[PDB]
Amino acid sequence: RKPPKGMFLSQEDVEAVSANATAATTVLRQLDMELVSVKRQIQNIKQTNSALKEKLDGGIEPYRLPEVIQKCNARWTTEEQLLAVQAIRKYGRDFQAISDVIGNKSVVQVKNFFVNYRRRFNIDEVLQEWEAE
Amino acid sequence: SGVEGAAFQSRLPHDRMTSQEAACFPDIISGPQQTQKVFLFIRNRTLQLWLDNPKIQLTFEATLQQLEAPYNSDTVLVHRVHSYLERHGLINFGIYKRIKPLPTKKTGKVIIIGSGVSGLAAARQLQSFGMDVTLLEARDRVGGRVATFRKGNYVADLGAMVVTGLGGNPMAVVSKQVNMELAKIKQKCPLYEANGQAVPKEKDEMVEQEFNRLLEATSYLSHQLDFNVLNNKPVSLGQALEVVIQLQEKHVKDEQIEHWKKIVKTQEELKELLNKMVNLKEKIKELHQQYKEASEVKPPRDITAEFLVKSKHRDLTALCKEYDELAETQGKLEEKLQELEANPPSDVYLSSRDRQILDWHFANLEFANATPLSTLSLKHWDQDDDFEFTGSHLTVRNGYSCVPVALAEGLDIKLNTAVRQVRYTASGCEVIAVNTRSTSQTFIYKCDAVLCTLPLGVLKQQPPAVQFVPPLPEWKTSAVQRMGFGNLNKVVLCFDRVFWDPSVNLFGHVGSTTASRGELFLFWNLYKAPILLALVAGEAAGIMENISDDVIVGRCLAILKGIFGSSAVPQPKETVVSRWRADPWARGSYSYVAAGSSGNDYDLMAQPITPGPSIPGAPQPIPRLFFAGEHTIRNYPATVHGALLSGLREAGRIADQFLGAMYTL
Ligand SMILES: Cc1nnc(NC(=O)c2cccc([C@H]3C[C@@H]3NC3CCC3)c2)s1
Repeated sequence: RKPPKGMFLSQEDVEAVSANATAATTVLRQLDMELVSVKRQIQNIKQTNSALKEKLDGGIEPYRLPEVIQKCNARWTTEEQLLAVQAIRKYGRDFQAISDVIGNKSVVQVKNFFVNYRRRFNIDEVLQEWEAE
Repeated sequence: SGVEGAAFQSRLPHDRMTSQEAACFPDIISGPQQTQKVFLFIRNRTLQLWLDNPKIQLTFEATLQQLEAPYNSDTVLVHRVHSYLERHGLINFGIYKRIKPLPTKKTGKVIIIGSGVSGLAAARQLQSFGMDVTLLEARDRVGGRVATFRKGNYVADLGAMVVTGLGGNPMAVVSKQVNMELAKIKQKCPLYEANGQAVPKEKDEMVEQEFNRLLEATSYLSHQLDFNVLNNKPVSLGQALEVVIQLQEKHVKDEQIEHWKKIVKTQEELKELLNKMVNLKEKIKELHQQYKEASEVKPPRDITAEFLVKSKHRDLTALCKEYDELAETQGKLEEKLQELEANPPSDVYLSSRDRQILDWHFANLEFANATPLSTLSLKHWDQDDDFEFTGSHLTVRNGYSCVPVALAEGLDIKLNTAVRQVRYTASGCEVIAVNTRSTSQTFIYKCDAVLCTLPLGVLKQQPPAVQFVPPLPEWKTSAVQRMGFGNLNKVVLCFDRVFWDPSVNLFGHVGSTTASRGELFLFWNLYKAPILLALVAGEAAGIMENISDDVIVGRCLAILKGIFGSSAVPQPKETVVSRWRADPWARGSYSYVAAGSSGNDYDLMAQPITPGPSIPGAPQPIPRLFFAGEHTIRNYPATVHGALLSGLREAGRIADQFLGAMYTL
């Protein structure tokens, strides 16, 4: 039913190498050249990628910031409330960002907070302003 | 083993009747399965009896005595079976002391052309049957293509050497009948390149398996893809080996392409991700600046100023989270690219060194078929491979010449008698022969039938070495051009000191180039005497016949010198170099299934010729011209046993037409 293993005798390939007297060495060098093309291409991106690597030297260690470890509280100080209204104004609804900004209240409180202080801080009016941008 | 062993040893199914036997015994085959089994046993038995002692005639009575009941109840059937076996050379063939001596008065006159093994086999059989046999020989010796060189103790077959296995081989019988020094072949063959350095086991084994894998490939092309005709021409075997090597070479390239195309596909996933990392670092760089500027405003600050420091801090650690995720990913791609660079696929399908060694495997094929692989039929070249005898091929130590010479004991053999014209008519035949030494002395022979064992190369000769009157019908002449008669030659190197490995019978030499793959590519140590024997196969064969013995012998020493060191190669004492295509009594070595030919052409060769009626309106006559020889036996061509079987075959068919076949009632 099928050829010996490793032998790759397609029904369609034989005709292509049998089509003409020099057809064999045609297809065989049509690929000899195509291989070179990819090799050429590999060097290029290997250079381009190598150049980009150099630019990233230093990584971002110098631009890194120490992490704050502050115990989440549950009381809203007048300050924290104010941080909040601004965070909504600049984030809109990204719960994590707003919790990250206050860095003491959490996403549940933050999420709760909109409904608690709702008419009081005009959050709906604020949120429209965020969506404008 | 048993009775059944004798059927196998006679090339016969032990449990079914052959088409042969259906012809002689149609009552049995069309009859009840019980009688068939009786018959079959009677046959299988009788075969046994002959085989266990093949040095004495097996008379019908002898058979009946040893046969037992209930099988020995129907004497006619036993007599019917034994005659059939005897007629067709399955028993009482070869060289045997006969119990009942030859009838003093013979019936019929048969001229046999050629004292080759087919010829003598028929001759012995016909004489055996009470016919008047005479063989006409062009040569001054019998055996034809069984030639043996002899000088002092030096002995080396220029002709056949090998008995291919005794499982079912009539030569098995002959060897018991004539003492034949039958020595086995140790298959181990070490290959030596042009430098004279042996090829290492790694390499030898890896190229041999490719070679077989390559054949297995051509078979697949022929049968499953039906790649048999190309450009309105039959596909040769060699053609399809090119097309298979090319396709395996293409695949090598294909897989290199696909593999590097999988590096570019990843280097470009890296380059695109590097871009994002470089654009994010700049964004981070300027964020930091903004945060520090925002952090520079010392407290106490109003909340919009506090929000800004917190907002910038949150954002910047967010981007520092992206750039960390995007450099874990860069690590994965960097290692993934590293794997791909280390697992590159095979550089080449085969190296120049590798493919030079591959050639030596094609030279072997060329030497087996005595022809360039471009002439072999793809579809049919191995058609005779089912009927291989079992057992390991042997060589004849005292020369193969002894068989032929032993078959000529008691035969009317005119040597130095070159047949030039065969004339065959409704009423009989006459063959015209000259004396080879003085071509003018002319001979006329009359006979009831001619058996022609002229080699196929002789028959192919234009202009004709032998003319037939009337000419052979085209159906015969066409099968003659269609068929292939090829070439291989031998060089016999005779030396006083054995300076090679005496425990290896054969060892190769890898030719420098493909076009010279068969020039002395194989050497044989077969003999008690110190003789190495060099083969010239493929294209080399036809070419080396235009070159001197000395020049040919030189290239022999050279190669031997290279594999053993200039020091240990003494000048050969006696040199003989065959030139079979040149020989006009052979004009070739043996037949091969040419492209465009088939196994049916051998069948064609063996159908005999019936001439036209002398007086128009007379009844359709008897056939008068019969053909034997290795080119007539489709299942066992180009072999001494095939020749022999064809002689046995025609003898029985000639006996049946002129002595009548009484075993059919
Ligand atoms: C181990 C081995 N097993 N067999 C080995 N030798 C051969 O089969 C052989 C060698 C030379 C010539 C012929 C000729 C009878 C062949 N006609 C052609 C080739 C097959 C159809 C056969 S090598």
